[PDB]
Amino acid sequence: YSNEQEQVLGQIVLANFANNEGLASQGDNVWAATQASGVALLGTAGSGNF
Amino acid sequence: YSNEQEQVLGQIVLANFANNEGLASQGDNVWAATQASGVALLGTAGSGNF
Amino acid sequence: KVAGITQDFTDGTTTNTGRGLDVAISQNGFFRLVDSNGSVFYSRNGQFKLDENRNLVNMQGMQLTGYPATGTPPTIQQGANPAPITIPNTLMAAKSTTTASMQINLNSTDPVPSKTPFSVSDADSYNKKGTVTVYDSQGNAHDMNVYFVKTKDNEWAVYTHDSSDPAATAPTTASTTLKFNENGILESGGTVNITTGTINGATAATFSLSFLNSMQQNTGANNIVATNQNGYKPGDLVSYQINNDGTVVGN
Repeated sequence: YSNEQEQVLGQIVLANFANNEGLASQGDNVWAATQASGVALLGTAGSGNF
Repeated sequence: YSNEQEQVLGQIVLANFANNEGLASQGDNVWAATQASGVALLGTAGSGNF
Repeated sequence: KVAGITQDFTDGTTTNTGRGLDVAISQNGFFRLVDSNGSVFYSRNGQFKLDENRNLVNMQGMQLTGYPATGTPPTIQQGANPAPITIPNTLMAAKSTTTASMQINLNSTDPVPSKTPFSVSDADSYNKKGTVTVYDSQGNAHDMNVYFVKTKDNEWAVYTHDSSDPAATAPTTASTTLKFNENGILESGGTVNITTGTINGATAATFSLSFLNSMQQNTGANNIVATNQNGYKPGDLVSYQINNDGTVVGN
């Protein structure tokens, strides 16, 4: 912006599952978390396995 | 520079593999070291096999 | 007439797949599976996937078994019972340097008479400044600075110095000495147990630094041609891979 800078608005969160592979297909291109998938692990792009 | 000289800033390091040939293709034109490639050997331009 | 049903186990084909742990098998052999109720079964069902429990299963749903791994790095107990194969997503602990190697090639005609002081800076007092990175008990990196000082033909004085910590005071004493024969072959001073220095309570490991097969020869520049840091830092499970020998490994 006009005040001569960049500011952080937010950080997109990425999710990995134990199995990715196991997700329940929905909508448009939407997946629901499942027991098969396990619980999603959150992180950021370029961190861990994201 | 203005003080009438040349000074060393650094030395670019070059890497050779056992196999060069075996590297894992990535990004833009980036390769990852692999077991097939073996471990990179470091050196300078005009030295050894660099 | 009466009938007797049989099944002919000829090999199939292999099918250019690439998702999951699509492990095919040639010739004879069955995968050993275990049903959750403690029952052993056999199958050629090459389709395997990791479930939410970090277990390899088919679909079906039965557990793929194999030999357990133990030690650090893990080793395969072939004589052990066919345990269920699991793949944890938890971290590789750092492993202190235990030993280290350092293959050195020195120019036979490179003396140091210009100076005698050290303090990791008096260039004239040495011929080679090499640094080996080592790990302490928390994996904290340390700077094993090594100085090679030609005192004479076939005798080089060695000074050591951990520049990653304040504890590494001016390395003005001959940590060791190397002896070579007339052919430039390292005859003595093979290895020295050298401290790593310390950080955040992590102990100063110490490790056996070997100069095995180092040589003093007419040609070349004082150099380092392969060195090894026997240990690790922390690790995160990037990927899964299966070798054709049935080993399951973590990258």
